[PDB]
Amino acid sequence: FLGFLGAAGSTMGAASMTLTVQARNLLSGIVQHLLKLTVWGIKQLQARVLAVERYLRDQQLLGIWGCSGKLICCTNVPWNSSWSNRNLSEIWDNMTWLQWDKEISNYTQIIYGLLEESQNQQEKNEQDLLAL
Amino acid sequence: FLGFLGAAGSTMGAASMTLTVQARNLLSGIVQHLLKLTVWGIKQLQARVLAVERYLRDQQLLGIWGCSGKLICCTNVPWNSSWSNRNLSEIWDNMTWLQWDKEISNYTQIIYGLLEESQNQQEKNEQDLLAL
Amino acid sequence: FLGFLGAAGSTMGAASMTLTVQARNLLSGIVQHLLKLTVWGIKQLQARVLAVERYLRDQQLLGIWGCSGKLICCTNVPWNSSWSNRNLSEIWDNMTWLQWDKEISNYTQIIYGLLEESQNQQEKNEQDLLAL
Amino acid sequence: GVHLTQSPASLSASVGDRVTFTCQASQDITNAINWYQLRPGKTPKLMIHDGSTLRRGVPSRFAGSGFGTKFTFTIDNLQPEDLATYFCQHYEFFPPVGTQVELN
Amino acid sequence: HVQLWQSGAEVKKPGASVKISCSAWGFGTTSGYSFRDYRVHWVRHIAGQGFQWMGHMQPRYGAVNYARQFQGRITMTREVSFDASGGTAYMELRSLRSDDTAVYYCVTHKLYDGEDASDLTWRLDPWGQGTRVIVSS
Amino acid sequence: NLWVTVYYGVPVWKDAETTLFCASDAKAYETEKHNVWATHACVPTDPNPQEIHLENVTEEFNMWKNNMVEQMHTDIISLWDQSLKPCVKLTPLCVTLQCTNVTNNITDDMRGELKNCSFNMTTELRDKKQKVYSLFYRLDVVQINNKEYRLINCNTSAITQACPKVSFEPIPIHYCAPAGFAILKCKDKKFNGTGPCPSVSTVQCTHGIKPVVSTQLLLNGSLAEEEVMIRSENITNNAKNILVQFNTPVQINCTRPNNNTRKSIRIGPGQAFYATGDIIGDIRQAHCNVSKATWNETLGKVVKQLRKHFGNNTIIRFANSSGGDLEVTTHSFNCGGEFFYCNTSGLFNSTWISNDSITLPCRIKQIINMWQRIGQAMYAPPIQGVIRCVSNITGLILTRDGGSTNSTTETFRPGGGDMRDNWRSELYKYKVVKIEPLGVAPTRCKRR
Amino acid sequence: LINCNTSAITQACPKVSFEPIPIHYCAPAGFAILKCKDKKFNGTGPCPSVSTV
Amino acid sequence: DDMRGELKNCSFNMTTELRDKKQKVYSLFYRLDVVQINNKEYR
Ligand SMILES: *[C@@H]1O[C@H](CO)[C@@H](O[C@@H]2O[C@H](CO)[C@@H](O[C@@H]3O[C@H](CO[C@H]4O[C@H](CO)[C@@H](O)[C@H](O)[C@@H]4O)[C@@H](O)[C@H](O[C@H]4O[C@H](CO)[C@@H](O)[C@H](O)[C@@H]4O)[C@@H]3O)[C@H](O)[C@H]2NC(C)=O)[C@H](O)[C@H]1NC(C)=O
Ligand SMILES: *[C@@H]1O[C@H](CO)[C@@H](O[C@@H]2O[C@H](CO)[C@@H](O[C@@H]3O[C@H](CO)[C@@H](O)[C@H](O[C@H]4O[C@H](CO)[C@@H](O)[C@H](O)[C@@H]4O)[C@@H]3O)[C@H](O)[C@H]2NC(C)=O)[C@H](O)[C@H]1NC(C)=O
Ligand SMILES: *[C@@H]1O[C@H](CO)[C@@H](O[C@@H]2O[C@H](CO)[C@@H](O[C@@H]3O[C@H](CO[C@H]4O[C@H](CO)[C@@H](O)[C@H](O)[C@@H]4O)[C@@H](O)[C@H](O)[C@@H]3O)[C@H](O)[C@H]2NC(C)=O)[C@H](O)[C@H]1NC(C)=O
Ligand SMILES: *[C@@H]1O[C@H](CO)[C@@H](O[C@@H]2O[C@H](CO)[C@@H](O[C@@H]3O[C@H](CO)[C@@H](O)[C@H](O)[C@@H]3O)[C@H](O)[C@H]2NC(C)=O)[C@H](O)[C@H]1NC(C)=O
Ligand SMILES: *[C@@H]1O[C@H](CO)[C@@H](O[C@@H]2O[C@H](CO)[C@@H](O[C@@H]3O[C@H](CO)[C@@H](O)[C@H](O)[C@@H]3O)[C@H](O)[C@H]2NC(C)=O)[C@H](O)[C@H]1NC(C)=O
Ligand SMILES: *[C@@H]1O[C@H](CO)[C@@H](O[C@@H]2O[C@H](CO)[C@@H](O[C@@H]3O[C@H](CO)[C@@H](O)[C@H](O)[C@@H]3O)[C@H](O)[C@H]2NC(C)=O)[C@H](O)[C@H]1NC(C)=O
Ligand SMILES: *[C@@H]1O[C@H](CO)[C@@H](O[C@@H]2O[C@H](CO)[C@@H](O)[C@H](O)[C@H]2NC(C)=O)[C@H](O)[C@H]1NC(C)=O
Ligand SMILES: *[C@@H]1O[C@H](CO)[C@@H](O[C@@H]2O[C@H](CO)[C@@H](O)[C@H](O)[C@H]2NC(C)=O)[C@H](O)[C@H]1NC(C)=O
Ligand SMILES: *[C@@H]1O[C@H](CO)[C@@H](O[C@@H]2O[C@H](CO)[C@@H](O)[C@H](O)[C@H]2NC(C)=O)[C@H](O)[C@H]1NC(C)=O
Ligand SMILES: *[C@@H]1O[C@H](CO)[C@@H](O[C@@H]2O[C@H](CO)[C@@H](O)[C@H](O)[C@H]2NC(C)=O)[C@H](O)[C@H]1NC(C)=O
Ligand SMILES: *[C@@H]1O[C@H](CO)[C@@H](O[C@@H]2O[C@H](CO)[C@@H](O)[C@H](O)[C@H]2NC(C)=O)[C@H](O)[C@H]1NC(C)=O
Ligand SMILES: *[C@@H]1O[C@H](CO)[C@@H](O[C@@H]2O[C@H](CO)[C@@H](O)[C@H](O)[C@H]2NC(C)=O)[C@H](O)[C@H]1NC(C)=O
Ligand SMILES: *[C@@H]1O[C@H](CO)[C@@H](O[C@@H]2O[C@H](CO)[C@@H](O)[C@H](O)[C@H]2NC(C)=O)[C@H](O)[C@H]1NC(C)=O
Ligand SMILES: *[C@@H]1O[C@H](CO)[C@@H](O[C@@H]2O[C@H](CO)[C@@H](O)[C@H](O)[C@H]2NC(C)=O)[C@H](O)[C@H]1NC(C)=O
Ligand SMILES: *[C@@H]1O[C@H](CO)[C@@H](O[C@@H]2O[C@H](CO)[C@@H](O)[C@H](O)[C@H]2NC(C)=O)[C@H](O)[C@H]1NC(C)=O
Ligand SMILES: *[C@@H]1O[C@H](CO)[C@@H](O[C@@H]2O[C@H](CO)[C@@H](O)[C@H](O)[C@H]2NC(C)=O)[C@H](O)[C@H]1NC(C)=O
Ligand SMILES: *[C@@H]1O[C@H](CO)[C@@H](O)[C@H](O)[C@H]1NC(C)=O
Ligand SMILES: *[C@@H]1O[C@H](CO)[C@@H](O)[C@H](O)[C@H]1NC(C)=O
Ligand SMILES: *[C@@H]1O[C@H](CO)[C@@H](O)[C@H](O)[C@H]1NC(C)=O
Ligand SMILES: *[C@@H]1O[C@H](CO)[C@@H](O)[C@H](O)[C@H]1NC(C)=O
Ligand SMILES: *[C@@H]1O[C@H](CO)[C@@H](O)[C@H](O)[C@H]1NC(C)=O
Repeated sequence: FLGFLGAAGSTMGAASMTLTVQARNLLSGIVQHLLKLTVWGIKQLQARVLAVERYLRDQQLLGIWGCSGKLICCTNVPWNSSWSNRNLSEIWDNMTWLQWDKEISNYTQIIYGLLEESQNQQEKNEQDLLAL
Repeated sequence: FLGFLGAAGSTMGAASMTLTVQARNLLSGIVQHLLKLTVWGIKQLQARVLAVERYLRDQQLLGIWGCSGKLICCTNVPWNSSWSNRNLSEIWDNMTWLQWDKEISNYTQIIYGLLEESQNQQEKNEQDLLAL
Repeated sequence: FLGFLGAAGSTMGAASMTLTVQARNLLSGIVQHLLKLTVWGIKQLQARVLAVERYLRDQQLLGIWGCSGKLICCTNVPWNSSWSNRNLSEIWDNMTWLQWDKEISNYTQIIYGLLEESQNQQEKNEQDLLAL
Repeated sequence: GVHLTQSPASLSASVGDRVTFTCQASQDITNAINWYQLRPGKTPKLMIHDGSTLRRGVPSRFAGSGFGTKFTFTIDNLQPEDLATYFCQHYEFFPPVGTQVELN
Repeated sequence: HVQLWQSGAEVKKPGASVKISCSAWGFGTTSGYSFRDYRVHWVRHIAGQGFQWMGHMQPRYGAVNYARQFQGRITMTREVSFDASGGTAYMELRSLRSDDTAVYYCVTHKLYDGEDASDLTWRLDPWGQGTRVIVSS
Repeated sequence: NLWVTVYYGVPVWKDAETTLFCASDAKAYETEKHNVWATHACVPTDPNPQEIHLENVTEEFNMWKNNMVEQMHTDIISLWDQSLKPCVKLTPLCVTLQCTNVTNNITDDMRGELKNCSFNMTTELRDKKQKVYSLFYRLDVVQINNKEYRLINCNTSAITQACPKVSFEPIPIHYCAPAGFAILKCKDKKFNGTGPCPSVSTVQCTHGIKPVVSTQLLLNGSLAEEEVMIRSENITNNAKNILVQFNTPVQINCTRPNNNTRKSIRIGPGQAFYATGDIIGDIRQAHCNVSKATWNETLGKVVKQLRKHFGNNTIIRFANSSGGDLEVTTHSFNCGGEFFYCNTSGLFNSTWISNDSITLPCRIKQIINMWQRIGQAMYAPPIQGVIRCVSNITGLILTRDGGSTNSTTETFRPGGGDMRDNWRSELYKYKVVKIEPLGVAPTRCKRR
Repeated sequence: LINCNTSAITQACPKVSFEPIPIHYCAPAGFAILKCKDKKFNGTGPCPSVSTV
Repeated sequence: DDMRGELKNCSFNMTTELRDKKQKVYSLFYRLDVVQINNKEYR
């Protein structure tokens, strides 16, 4: 047990191992039953709603790629040469996840769109082949 | 790319192909961090909560039928003669989805209930057969 | 049809059969479009947000164990002798679910943690074997 | 400009007999006509509004039908309380005379 | 239950002016159920020639709308109350002639005790008692 | 055989109502000065609007049964009410005024419109009194029976002075549906406001809907595209307002020639009442000018489009508002924080059988009861300097008269009052639908 | 009063205490607060010892 | 005799719409709603 964000400076392998620790603390915090319009209750309601919607957006992004409920999901889109092409051993043994995000920050959106298209296409293919 | 609701007047096949475009824009809109009790912040909070709960209700309806994370899902309940019995080619080549909803608008609840019962029954069957 | 919580006093087998009835009524209640700051609209917004976040927490707990969208899910963690060791026939023929919760109330958290660890480990194993 | 015309001027009938009288218009007024009852010495009381819709208080014996230019008012199972004067009404236009139901 | 009460019968002379009041009460306070939403038509009933429509007055801003035959000689004013559940409607006919003798009715368009009939202004249920104006020498 | 196949994200919508939040351009508001319609609280709109055309889509629209206009009316009322909450309450200002007419350099047009009223107003110390004077318009003071006067709205409502820094300038606001809801825009160039719309588009936000409050004229508004459009709930019904839309500008240039000066009077411990102290220069009547040829033309287009509904052999006549309050019998609008009530009799007064400018005299009021709220009024503070406006008459709110039984003429007098009709001319093309992305369809598939 | 030509005086409630009470500012779920444990921190630049609270 | 002294006809001076003018009005107050100050003076 390394705690929340414990493997932030660790290797991407260890972070992939401990993903569940970060996954648990994404929706529930320390946040009595009644709602008040003082400053603190107001901010509390705002924080609850913000956490709910952010977690739901992340979950929707997972689900529409056909990876709902999976911490590690395998997809069908290859890696283009435009995206980072550094060695597998170096990425998975000599990196932290923060550096990897900093490196491929741009490109996120096109990768997501390719994931959407591939998921929809394979859904159509599965529906067509299952009808036989 | 046809945009949000781009294939509304298109054939049900094209809409089934482009389902993901409508699926993306169901939870996130154009909706700073702080919460205010003016009219606009109030309406903004109401809109955020409404979108969150509607998307969650749709996702729950998908999940309890064993189709969570699937845009196109295959089920085990047949079509009764009471429900619309028009030809497959005509439905999937000569229709829009709005017309199809208008046509079967009343039989929705019983179809949903049959889906619930079939999903629960096959969950029991899978649990029983997997114990062997 | 036994209604919401209809099989509360019924055998755990009947409750496992009727799980879907309780599952349906966990997110949507009787809860016009506009938001008001009177007492009742305030409490209504609080109730909607509370129901949303509780359902989302339950769904997250289901999903991070690799059981998203499944009413009955089979896992890989055994039962330790510390946890209740009464007979299978007696548990599944002579019990209600309330009594079973009362019996294993403590222990819930460690069982959940074992489920998290097993799910993460088997995700790693599946990713490793699928790369071959 | 609507020239509402109601005929006949008077309609004598017996108790229980059904009566009919029409309010002929000049142009198309769809179903935007209303029917009134003017008891002698009392204020007018609405009988049928929007052509076919019935007033809540009055029984269902009073029925009014019609669409376009010619509209029909029917009073089935006449009773001694229905003896009054009736007239149609389309917006600000009223018939010149109206129909007066009398006992045979 | 909206009730409309008018003024007493008046006997005038040709060239005079008559001002018939119309007290309205029981409308309600909520928007769409208040006196500032339901027009007060003024209907003239000449004995023999049937009913005649003279004009209507919308009590929110006093927007009046007279019939063509009466333009330039009829004026309508309001006295909408504080709670807007009641009010008074006036009509002045400043060029009385021998052919203006009739019974004048003020009417509203609220049939029912729980319906919003603001936009349906021609269901003239609440007729007033009737002010018999007699213009003769 | 057939089996149920559930599809998520189908392009299916149903008619429904929802809470429409606000979005506006950052550059629209100065970011330094506040607004009566709060624009800072609105979320920043996207620089590039995302409008998606829908082909083969016919939807039934109804501008007269649209919840958008009612929601906007409620929003504007709430904004106006909440803008006046922190401002000064002018309850001490109800005193017995010793008013005398201003006869210093006054033209005959405004001989008695202005009254120099001297009264006694509490200072910061409640045990000491102050004798101050102010210039009140004739419409803002009513005589009590030099003479004795008092505020016109002092026996019916409590006066709340509008905050001098809060601007009344209309700023465009985009009404955006929440996620899961879509706003359908009708791109048909000849839309009567009711019935199917062959060209239906989908937007996430409406266009820039300027909350311009006005009567008898729609100022600074959205135009028609092909022709002048006459749109009424029921053109046969004379009780329904007739909404007209102009395809070309009708520029109206307002001005307030008096160079008013604002004098701050301390009416309490920290509260200041701004009064019209003196006017530097000549006294002239406020007026609005409308090009004669441009109007007479615009009226020609209007009568040409109006003759369609009533026949080609009717003598269409326009006339001036008969009866009503000042808010209906005159063109009421707001020009730079000062409220104008202009006699639009010259604009109308015309009969249409089958360089010059029109000057409309205007009257200024400071005690304003905008939404006819019971027990609530507003005192518009004086605006320093000369006020000028250049607005566009983009529409009309007409009203047919009535029971012309055999007459061939049809007279159309102006008149507004209901601001919901004013804001209906902007939301006629918009419609809110609720996305139902879950649908069941029959296929030959079989779950394993 | 010194503040009587500029502001309106509101008397503080005698039962409301002005005693400072510690308050912990907590981030919502999905947000983390990074605490710099460096004992010589100039307030700007990298922090070698970063903790999460 | 049951309600001999329960009702009190109280006349007082109340501000009108103009704060510089006063109004003399009267009202009927129940005995339980008024307390004597030491016709007599009540509040
Ligand atoms: C423009 O002008 C037209 C014509 O006047 C208006 O259309 C009419 O609108 C009224 C309501 O405002 C309609 O009246 C209602 O009719 C119902 C029955 O209608 C059905 O059956 C007739 C049979 O001939 C059909 O023609 C019609 O299409 C329908 O299928 C009644 O059930 C209603 O009564 C109930 O509602 C009213 C109102 O709340 C209550 O007061 C009653 O107590 C009761 O609960 C009602 O009478 C009328 O039928 C319409 N005529 C049509 C559609 O041609 C338009 O509304 C008006 N404005 C617009 C926007 O176009
Ligand atoms: C719509 O157009 C019509 C026709 O142009 C217009 O009618 C006219 O209105 C004016 C103003 O209301 C009337 O003028 C008044 O007439 C009365 C007698 O009937 C006079 O006593 C009035 O005197 C004025 O001037 C005096 C001296 O300065 C003042 O002491 C006094 O208070 C008045 O201000 C004044 O002349 C005019 O008679 C009618 N004539 C018609 C019907 O043609 C109508 O007002 C317009 N409606 C609007 C502007 O909404
Ligand atoms: C709204 O605008 C209307 C049009 O400008 C205004 O109508 C005018 O109102 C004034 C009073 O305010 C009337 O004035 C009187 O007119 C009579 C008639 O004389 C006229 O003709 C003679 C020559 O025959 C001429 O010398 C006069 O100057 C007049 O033009 C005079 O005898 C009186 O002294 C006085 O001037 C106007 O007659 C009237 N015009 C019309 C076309 O009716 C209306 O008052 C405005 N009202 C508002 C602001 O609500
Ligand atoms: C608040 O104060 C105003 C001003 O005093 C009141 O307005 C005045 O109300 C009286 C009726 O109480 C009006 O009298 C009538 O005027 C017409 C004018 O044509 C006349 O024909 C009648 O014989 C009668 O005298 C008066 O005109 C009106 N004044 C104004 C300037 O509108 C108002 O009623 C008061 N409101 C309340 C709540 O009492
Ligand atoms: C219709 O829209 C026009 C703009 O397209 C509005 O005109 C503008 O009105 C504002 C407010 O009166 C003017 O602002 C003022 O300008 C003066 C001089 O620069 C300044 O001293 C004031 O502090 C204030 O900023 C603005 O100049 C004016 N623009 C034009 C083109 O004249 C008009 O008021 C609108 N009409 C309505 C909403 O009825
Ligand atoms: C609110 O009331 C206070 C107290 O009367 C005002 O403060 C006073 O303001 C005057 C402004 O001229 C100050 O006068 C100047 O004082 C300096 C002192 O060195 C002197 O050199 C100048 O020749 C002149 O006399 C006065 O000192 C000051 N009194 C204080 C601060 O106790 C205040 O200005 C008022 N605020 C307003 C008018 O909104
Ligand atoms: C921070 O980086 C250091 C250096 O990479 C990590 O220490 C090494 O970790 C691996 C894997 O446990 C060991 O095999 C090495 O022996 C460690 N250091 C040496 C001396 O080579 C360290 O674990 C990283 N931080 C965390 C929290 O994992
Ligand atoms: C609206 O309907 C028309 C007619 O069905 C569609 O146009 C046809 O689309 C199919 C499929 O792409 C083509 O094979 C045909 O050649 C097209 N024309 C005709 C005459 O059939 C049109 O695509 C539909 N709208 C949208 C947005 O898809
Ligand atoms: C509550 O318990 C009873 C049993 O005590 C359940 O009903 C049946 O009762 C008979 C009694 O002879 C037993 O033989 C049956 O085995 C019981 N169960 C069934 C499935 O028939 C009863 O169903 C229970 N309550 C609920 C809500 O189910
Ligand atoms: C300001 O207050 C003074 C004092 O009340 C007003 O002047 C007095 O008014 C009364 C009215 O009955 C006269 O009897 C006094 O003779 C007046 N003068 C005094 C007492 O010095 C004065 O009019 C008020 N200011 C106004 C209303 O302009
Ligand atoms: C008055 O109307 C004209 C014409 O509609 C407006 O001018 C247009 O403004 C838009 C936005 O800046 C431009 O895209 C158009 O090209 C302009 N047209 C012309 C012919 O100049 C003008 O802004 C309006 N004035 C207002 C609303 O105050
Ligand atoms: C509106 O039009 C009037 C004329 O109808 C203008 O009046 C003239 O204005 C100039 C410049 O101030 C003066 O020199 C003339 O003497 C005025 N003529 C008259 C008859 O008064 C007025 O300036 C115009 N103003 C606007 C706002 O357009
Ligand atoms: C309004 O009336 C006041 C008097 O009540 C005028 O002020 C006086 O004006 C004369 C002549 O300029 C001065 O001698 C006095 O000292 C002024 N008294 C003051 C300022 O209290 C004022 O000028 C009038 N305003 C207008 C525009 O007519
Ligand atoms: C309204 O005001 C505008 C200016 O704000 C006037 O427009 C100018 O008018 C002059 C004189 O005709 C022309 O030479 C200019 O080219 C116009 N352009 C400008 C400066 O905008 C307009 O004429 C005025 N018209 C009315 C109806 O008063
Ligand atoms: C309206 O009156 C004001 C006040 O006199 C004028 O502004 C002043 O002008 C003089 C120069 O003539 C300057 O010295 C002052 O500083 C100005 N005072 C201010 C700006 O408050 C103004 O110019 C007059 N009319 C207009 C609109 O020009
Ligand atoms: C209402 O106000 C009047 C005027 O202030 C009061 O009358 C005065 O009361 C004092 C009490 O000490 C007497 O000394 C005066 O002689 C009274 N003046 C008169 C009668 O004009 C009166 O008492 C107040 N209260 C009521 C209800 O009358
Ligand atoms: C089902 O819905 C369709 C919609 O067009 C309608 O025509 C039909 O009468 C409905 N019938 C039943 C059985 O609900
Ligand atoms: C102001 O004008 C009105 C106009 O009716 C007049 O009655 C009044 O006496 C005038 N006041 C003064 C002092 O000039
Ligand atoms: C409105 O326009 C449509 C066509 O867009 C037409 O079918 C309908 O009859 C028109 N009706 C009215 C009320 O103008
Ligand atoms: C306005 O134009 C019409 C023709 O469209 C013309 O008859 C009329 O004389 C013109 N202006 C006026 C009011 O004279
Ligand atoms: C602050 O300290 C860091 C080292 O911790 C150093 O890199 C940076 O230049 C310093 N800058 C300032 C503003 O003192």
